[PDB]
Amino acid sequence: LPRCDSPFCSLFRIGLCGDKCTCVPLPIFGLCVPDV
Repeated sequence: LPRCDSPFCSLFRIGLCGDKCTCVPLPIFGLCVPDV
């Protein structure tokens, strides 16, 4: 599959990275993981 929706996101700002992948808990703007 193609790259995730967004490059990074915040622990609270999960909605941002919820189009193709899931937001990470890492408050350091971790890298979203591709949910297959």
